[PDB]
Amino acid sequence: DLGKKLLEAARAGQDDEVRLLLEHGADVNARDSIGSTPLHLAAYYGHLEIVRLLLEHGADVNARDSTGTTPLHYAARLGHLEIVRLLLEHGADVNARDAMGWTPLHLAAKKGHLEIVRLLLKHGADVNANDHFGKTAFDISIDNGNEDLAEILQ
Repeated sequence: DLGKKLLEAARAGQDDEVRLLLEHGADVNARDSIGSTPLHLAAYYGHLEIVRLLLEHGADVNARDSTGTTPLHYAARLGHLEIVRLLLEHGADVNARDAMGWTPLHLAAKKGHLEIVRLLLKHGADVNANDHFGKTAFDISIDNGNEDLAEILQ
C-alpha cells in the first residue's frame, strides 16, 4: 500500500520519500496495526520536517491510536520541543487524555521536560487535570522530587 510505505518512510525519517509518497496520494492518515498514523511515528522519532510535510497534506493532528495516544503525547513524552510547538500551532488538543488519563502535560512532567511543560502551559494545558491515578502534573512533580518543575507548577 502507499499508506504502508508512508508509515515506514515517516518512521525512518525519509523526508524525500514522504513527499513523493504524499504527492502520489498515499493515505496521509494510513493506520498501522495499533492505529498509529504517519504523524504519530514522525512525532515519536522527532522528524520535524516530516511532521510538517504531513500536516501540510492534511494529517489529522489529533489522531488517536488504539491506546488513545495522540501525536502530541508522543512529542511531549519524548521531549521533541519543536514538534510539540508545531503540533500545538496546528490545533493539537493540548488536554487530550490517553488510556491512563495522562495529558501531554502529565507526560512532560513525568519525563521532566521543562521547556515542553512551559510551552504546553502557554497553550492552555489544564494544570488541574487528574489522570486515572488521581494525579495532576503538580502531584507528579511532587512524586518525582523535581523541585524546578514543582516550582513552575505551584
